[PDB]
Amino acid sequence: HPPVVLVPGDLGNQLEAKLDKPTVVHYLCSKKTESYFTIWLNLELLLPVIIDCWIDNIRLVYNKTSRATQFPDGVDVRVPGFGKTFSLEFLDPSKSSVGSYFHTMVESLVGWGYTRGEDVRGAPYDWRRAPNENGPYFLALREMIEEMYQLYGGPVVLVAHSMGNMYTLYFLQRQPQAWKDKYIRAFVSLGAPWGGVAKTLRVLASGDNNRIPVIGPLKIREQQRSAVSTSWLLPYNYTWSPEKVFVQTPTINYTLRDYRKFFQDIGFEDGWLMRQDTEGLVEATMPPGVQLHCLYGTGVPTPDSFYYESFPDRDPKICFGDGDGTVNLKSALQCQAWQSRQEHQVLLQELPGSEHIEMLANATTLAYLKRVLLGP
Ligand SMILES: *[P@@](=O)(CCCCCCCCCCC=C)OC(C)C
Ligand SMILES: *[C@@H]1O[C@H](CO)[C@@H](O)[C@H](O)[C@H]1NC(C)=O
Ligand SMILES: *[C@@H]1O[C@H](CO)[C@@H](O)[C@H](O)[C@H]1NC(C)=O
Ligand SMILES: *[C@@H]1O[C@H](CO)[C@@H](O)[C@H](O)[C@H]1NC(C)=O
Ligand SMILES: *[C@@H]1O[C@H](CO)[C@@H](O)[C@H](O)[C@H]1NC(C)=O
Repeated sequence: HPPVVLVPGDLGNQLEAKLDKPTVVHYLCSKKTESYFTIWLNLELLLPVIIDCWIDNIRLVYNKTSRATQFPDGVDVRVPGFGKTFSLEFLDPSKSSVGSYFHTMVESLVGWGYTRGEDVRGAPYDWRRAPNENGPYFLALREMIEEMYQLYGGPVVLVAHSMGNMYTLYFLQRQPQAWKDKYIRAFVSLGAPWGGVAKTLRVLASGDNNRIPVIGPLKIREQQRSAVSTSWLLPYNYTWSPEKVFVQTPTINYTLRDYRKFFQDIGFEDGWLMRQDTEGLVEATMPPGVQLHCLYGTGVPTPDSFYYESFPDRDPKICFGDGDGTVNLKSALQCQAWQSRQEHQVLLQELPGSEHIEMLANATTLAYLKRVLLGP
């Protein structure tokens, strides 16, 4: 069986922080830690009041001079478990089911004879950033793929979920064809937001507390806007009509050609700078140049557009289209476009009734991956 590298999505691996902060926003926030603690995922940090401590640690500071993000004064954030699976199997190191992400899939892989940290390895990254600020990650990923090729005697299967598919495409677009033909067996693409997702507009405008209803959407908006990855996943014109309205208000519409106005009108000009930094990273048309299995959920209501009676500090009414509840179905068109642009096979696989996250623990998804890895 071929070696496997797992690439997670946004929020898709643990992050750890170490503190030596000059000040804090509440007295009950820790100023200083002697070692790293888990900043994602730890539910006790997301309770009312305490979450102000968390936001102040996990937010990125955008520097207009350097056109780059930095951690707040006296904060370090690191990615544990690179080359291992623990940090993307469980987002919560207490291993509560709430943080269960790749765990079911890795249990299946190990059942099929894989070994954690050996011929199955994770490629976790700082998912708050876009690829322009994860250079070292891609060098480490190249080196790990080469090492696994050398140890286990064969090219590797990349398995990516959600935004991990965009990270993986960015990586493959920048490796020579000869390198990919040697080192990459296949790319199994799970719930890939090719061309971005509509849901980013609402996150940036009014915030999204859907998975944390005790906290105010305007409070979590501060953190969600600070993540470059959010602006990176705004809809692109290679998937969506430039005339498609994502946000309607009483006085103005916003299509994907209106992002500069959008960022001005929501009071977040840094987001426009982030979109300029990141919009060109993934080449619109250029396929990965490897055997590609495009698995996408359908039949789950998926936010498509937003109507705001009051903008931007109130929840909108939501208009839904087809998809997996997160990734719009239109994202799958991109796979179809690649059939005619690369010699390697592009196989499309609809997962009807498969929700974005549940598809990672779903018997039909795992049965598909098993056929790819162990053969007929
Ligand atoms: P995927 O990687 C793609 C879905 C993109 C939706 C972006 C919204 C941002 C959420 C909070 C922002 C804070 C960092 O999806 C994962 C698996 C959920
Ligand atoms: C912003 O970036 C530049 C270059 O790294 C530097 O002059 C400055 O220290 C940074 N600003 C802040 C507030 O950290
Ligand atoms: C498509 O989007 C890119 C930037 O993301 C833009 O530069 C380009 O002009 C657009 N092309 C159109 C609308 O024809
Ligand atoms: C936005 O366009 C919609 C249809 O796309 C239209 O009904 C509405 O009048 C427009 N809004 C504004 C403020 O022009
Ligand atoms: C698992 O995915 C399949 C394939 O689309 C789907 O039919 C089924 O509803 C899913 N199971 C669950 C529990 O969601």
